[PDB]
Amino acid sequence: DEVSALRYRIEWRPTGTWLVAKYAGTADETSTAAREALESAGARVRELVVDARCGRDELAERLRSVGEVAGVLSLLAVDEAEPEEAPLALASLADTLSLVQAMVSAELGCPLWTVTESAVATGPFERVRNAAHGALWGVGRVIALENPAVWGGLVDVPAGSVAELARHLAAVVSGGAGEDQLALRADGVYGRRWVRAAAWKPTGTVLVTGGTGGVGGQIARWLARRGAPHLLLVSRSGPDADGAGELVAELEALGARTTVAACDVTDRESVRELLGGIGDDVPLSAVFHAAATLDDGTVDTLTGERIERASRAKVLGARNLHELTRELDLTAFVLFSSFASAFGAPGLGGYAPGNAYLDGLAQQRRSDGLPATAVAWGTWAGDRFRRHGVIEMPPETACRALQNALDRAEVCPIVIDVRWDRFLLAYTAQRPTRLFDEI
Amino acid sequence: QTVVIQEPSLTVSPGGTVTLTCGSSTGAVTSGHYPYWFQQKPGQAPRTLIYDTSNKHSWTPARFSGSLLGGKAALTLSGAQPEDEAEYYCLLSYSGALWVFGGGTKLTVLGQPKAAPSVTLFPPSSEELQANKATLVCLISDFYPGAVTVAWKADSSPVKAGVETTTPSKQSNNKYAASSYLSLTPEQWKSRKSYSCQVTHEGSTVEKTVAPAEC
Amino acid sequence: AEVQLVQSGAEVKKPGSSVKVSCKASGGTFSSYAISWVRQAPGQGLEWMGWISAYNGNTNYAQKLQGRVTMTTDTSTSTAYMELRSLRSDDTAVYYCARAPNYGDYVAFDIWGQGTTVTVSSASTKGPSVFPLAPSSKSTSGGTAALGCLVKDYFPEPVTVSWNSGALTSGVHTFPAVLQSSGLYSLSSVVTVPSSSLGTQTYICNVNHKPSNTKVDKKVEPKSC
Repeated sequence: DEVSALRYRIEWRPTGTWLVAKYAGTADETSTAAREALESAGARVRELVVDARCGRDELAERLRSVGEVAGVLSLLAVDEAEPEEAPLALASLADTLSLVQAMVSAELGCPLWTVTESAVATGPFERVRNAAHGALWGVGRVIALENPAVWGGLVDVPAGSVAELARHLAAVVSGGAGEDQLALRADGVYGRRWVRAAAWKPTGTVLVTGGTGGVGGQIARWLARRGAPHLLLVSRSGPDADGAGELVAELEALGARTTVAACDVTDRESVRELLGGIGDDVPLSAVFHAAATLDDGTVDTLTGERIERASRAKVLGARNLHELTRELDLTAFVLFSSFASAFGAPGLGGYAPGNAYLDGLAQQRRSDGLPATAVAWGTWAGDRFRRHGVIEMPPETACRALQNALDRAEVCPIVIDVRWDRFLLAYTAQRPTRLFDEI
Repeated sequence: QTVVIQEPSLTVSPGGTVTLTCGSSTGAVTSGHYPYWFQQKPGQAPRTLIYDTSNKHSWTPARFSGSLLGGKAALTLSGAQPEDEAEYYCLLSYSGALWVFGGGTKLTVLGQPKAAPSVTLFPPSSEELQANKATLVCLISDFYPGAVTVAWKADSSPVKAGVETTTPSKQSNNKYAASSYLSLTPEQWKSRKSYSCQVTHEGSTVEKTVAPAEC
Repeated sequence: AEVQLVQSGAEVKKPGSSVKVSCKASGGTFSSYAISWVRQAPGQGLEWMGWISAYNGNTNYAQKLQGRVTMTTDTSTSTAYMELRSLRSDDTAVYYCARAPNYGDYVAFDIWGQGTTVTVSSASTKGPSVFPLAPSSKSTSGGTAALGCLVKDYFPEPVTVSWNSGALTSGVHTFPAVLQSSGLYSLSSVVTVPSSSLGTQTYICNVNHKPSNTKVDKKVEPKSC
């Protein structure tokens, strides 16, 4: 009935001159294993070593030398750390983007394959190693649709195993399957898949970030009409937000003793002193991390630097609110992802990376034994997208759909009204996909 | 409604270090507020010295530096030069794609010695005493501190009456000029023993007086 | 970086009319960026007006403006427009466009226009009345005396004062104009001269306000006291 039709999920169903883009002193083991498997199907391997945060202009000129090239594999995201900093700094994100941009500049007309190490986890037995490499998958999905010519696809591999590469890769790069989102494992090879889904109550205080703005504003007043005791709405503007006055009044009406606080979810301190400010009498029971990112444009120009900087509220807010609730017993920890991480549409390159992180963090939370929820939203309330298949969901329709998603206590539920007839043809117009097969 | 406060004006000597701050009424300025720092020499458009709390552009001089100092944003000028005399604006990011500027700091760099204003007071012309007389003309010239306060007296203290004072303007000198004009009705002009123009620069007052009677 | 922004030339308007300022963005890709606009009243601070998206034509406006401001982009001409309706006097300001440099953020202020001065006034473009500022009878002093003329109540701002048809330059200082409550300008030109000369050597101020094509010569003489 109504909601069921717009509820989906990711599964992983089983189905089956080159350059190697690699960092100096990184992947070595996986680069030699890649080279062996590649020439074993008749193709000269030559290494393309990359500098940390490469200038696309200098890389363009190093590709205008090597001569005719039939393809290029990337081990940038292989054997990588995350030096105790911002999750979407990740050199390999900044450099996949400046690599792709530079190939297109150097006019190779050959595609690019990015491999990642346990970025995906094919069902709830495997773990997500580093949620950031998920960003590679998001952005990579929206590069496909903006420039088919240059994007081969993504291929996830167990943390530190060259073995799965060695047999399959030959196939994956030349295979006529039309699989571009693959996961290699010991128990065979798996493909990324979109499928439809099968058929809670708030307590103490429940905190919502973005709570003074729209979306968070609807979550705030949904949470009250669903009978919440106490609501802590936070945002950079807090009480000084336009209509924050008429908001508390509107849901103080609906039996909710709510408070509106200024807070920079990006700053470890600003939230610590927000969490230490909730009365002992009314403890913190659930969070709804709805803080937004706003970065439009195309993958033409978009850089790792722009993504990282424009996504902090959503991303650092997640990593902060996770960090500072890990040792507290709370009901729901609800991250707001979107259809940009789910399938990814032209001009959502600025949104995909951030929501990919949120997707990964929930997975690796319920993995570690914590109550996470990574809702991949479609469009919401008040022309170019209404035509291309995706149509707006009313606030209440979306919220009620969340109500069940928590009842089930699913980790990564997709929630989106999609008129499929137009959407498929609009999504495949320029590049064939095998993702929506099972509908 | 968020208000962003900077020091209205600050003075530094060449070689000195000076530190400007940018607070907000709504709370702690913090790096999710994406603080910018802008420089506006007179007559020109803003140049941007700092973005993202602490990041410099290639054109930003080394001697400028952005920071968070206990709840405000801070720009720090180290070994100031005459060429840094400018207005500096901070800009903060809030809420629903809102941005709010600070009021500005007028940073003065002292490039010569203090110089008191010359003041010339003209009475109404006998020919301007046409329909309505008016216009006492106070001319203010040569004063290194490009800032003065003007106060008209009529034995007592008029101010209310049409006083219109110019902003300061740089001369060939590199000192500053300004003008003030007192508007009266000619009976008002004739009705007093004297009128006085009182320019005060850097604490000390210069003054001229005209008397509607004798030359 | 090497993105520039060049704005429309200066505009003068009467209350109740409109102004459409342009910001053309040469020197880099235009499409993946928001142009933001800011104004500044004479000798006051930068105030944020809003931003238009060059990517999807979205707009966020400063509340105090909403219903009076419209921001648009012409992907064709690679320019952004800002349009302000039903102007009143306090809308006088220099208007600036700003965006990111060449691989920078969506909503950014790294690069600035040169500004467009927009003046709104009840105007009525009048010619100045010039009066003499007779020199003092007072002491020989240090040998000088100041005389001048007062150029009262003219509109369009440019006015020009020479002395002795340009022959006299030593010791002329002419003061930037004051802008009155009436929307009109007065200014003064003064000359310091030797007091031994007063009543042998003549002084005529030639004031020229070309926006009214009004050329007036004023003989400024000593007093008869």
